[PDB]
Amino acid sequence: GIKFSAEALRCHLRDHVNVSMVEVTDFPFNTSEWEGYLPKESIRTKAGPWGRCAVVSSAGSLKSSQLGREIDDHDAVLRFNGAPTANFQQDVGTKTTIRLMNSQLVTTEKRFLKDSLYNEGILIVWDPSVYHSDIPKWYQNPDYNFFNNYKTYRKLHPNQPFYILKPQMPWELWDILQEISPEEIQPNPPSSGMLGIIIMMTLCDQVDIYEFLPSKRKTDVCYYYQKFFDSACTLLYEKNLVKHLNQGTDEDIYLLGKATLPGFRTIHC
Repeated sequence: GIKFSAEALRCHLRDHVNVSMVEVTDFPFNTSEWEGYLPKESIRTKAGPWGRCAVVSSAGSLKSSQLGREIDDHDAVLRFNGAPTANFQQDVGTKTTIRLMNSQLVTTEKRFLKDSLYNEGILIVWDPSVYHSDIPKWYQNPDYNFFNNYKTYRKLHPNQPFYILKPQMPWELWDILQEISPEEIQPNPPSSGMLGIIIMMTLCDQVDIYEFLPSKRKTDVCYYYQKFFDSACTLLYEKNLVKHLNQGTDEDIYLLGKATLPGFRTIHC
């Protein structure tokens, strides 16, 4: 079991996980090849600070949840990868403030450069790095080399903020997951969902998280927008961390798939 209190764990996450994006001053993003591409204004100036926020998983258990009104009743909503709102608004809501994407999508999903769903809100892309690599080392061999499509998208949509997560952040979070669940942790980086939760805890006073802890609608359908099973649909310690930090009721998990986590601005350390 987790050895820290919820209060101590939030302080540990606040102090040990640096939620920051690559900046124009980080070599090699200050080379001529990168001139003008990265946002010059920090995400913290464009995103909040906010009072109440939602993180919406892409889970199949959002189908028929009718959570759309509950989700939209927030200052900001974070979604993942290519999760759509069109044709699903009654279940997942209408607005998208931040969209966190893995580098596999930006690199290999041709619809990223075509589909209008990406053009709303603030985009963040992240790429798994070697553990304890710095930015210049990671740059030399990204997991998925998304840089060309990043640049192409930036040119198509120059006024949409589009950030790159620093490579160190997922492994800083992994370190805390290991500290509290050492016998079970796997050497994969944290899920995008877990990263999105910590991102919103940095920008918001309260984070409502929908269908990360599964409700009564739990299902082996991977995505609420899935039409059938294919190669896209063939971890306990992340869910346990979120449960440990949850300030909401057990009924809200079962009925709404809803956890409620306080943001870092509001905690005392």
